[PDB]
Amino acid sequence: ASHHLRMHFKTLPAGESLGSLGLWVWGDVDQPSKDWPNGAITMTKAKKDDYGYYLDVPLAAKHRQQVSYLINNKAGENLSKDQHISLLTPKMNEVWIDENYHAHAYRPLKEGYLRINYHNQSGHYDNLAVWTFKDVKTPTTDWPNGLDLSHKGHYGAYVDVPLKEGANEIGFLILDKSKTGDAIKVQPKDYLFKELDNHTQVFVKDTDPKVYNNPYYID
Repeated sequence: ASHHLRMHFKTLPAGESLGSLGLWVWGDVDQPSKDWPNGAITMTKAKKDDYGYYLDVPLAAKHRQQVSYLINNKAGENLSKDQHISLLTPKMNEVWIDENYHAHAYRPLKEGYLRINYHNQSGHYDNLAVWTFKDVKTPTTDWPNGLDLSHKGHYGAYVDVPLKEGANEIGFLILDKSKTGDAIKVQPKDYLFKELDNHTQVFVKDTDPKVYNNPYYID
C-alpha cells in the first residue's frame, strides 16, 4: 500500500508472548482482518523501540479517516477491548498508544512540561527564541532573550518548558533576535494555550498566529 499507519504501543498485554499476540484491524485499513482470531497481524512483526513496540498497518488507498483495532491472542481473547483512532488528516502516518489505550498524534512527553515546536519554511532557526509567560515555572527575562530554539526535532525546532504546579494557561511568542524593534516579534499576536491536561506538545509555524495541538496543523 501507498500509505501506512505506524502504531506505537507503550505496553502490550502482560505476560503474553509476541508469538501469541495479534493486531486485529478494521476501518480505513488496506486489508481488514478476517477469520477470527488467527487473521490478525502477528505481533512478531513488531519491533522494539524506545517508547515500546511499533507495528506498521497498511492503510486504505482512499478515504483515510478512522482506523479501529484491538490486540488479541491465539485463544481468541480480546485483550485490549475494541479501540478507535481518528486520523486527523489522510496523511497522518504515526500514532502513539499509551498503556491505557489512549491515542496521541505525537509522542507524549514527561508530565509538567510543555514542548513548543516551531517550524519555518527555510529551516533557519539561528537566533530565534521563545518568550514565555503565564503559568510557566520561570518566565523569560531581558527582552528579547528568550529560550533558544537550538534543539531540532521531527516538527521543526523545539524547546521543553517547565510548567508551574497547577498550570492552566501558557502564553508565548516566537522571537527573532537578529532584528530590532517590532520586527523582533516573528508575528505580533501572542500565542495562548490552555489544554495542558491533554497535551504535552504544541506546534506553531512560520507567521501563523494559531497554536496547534498536532503536527498536521489541523485546528
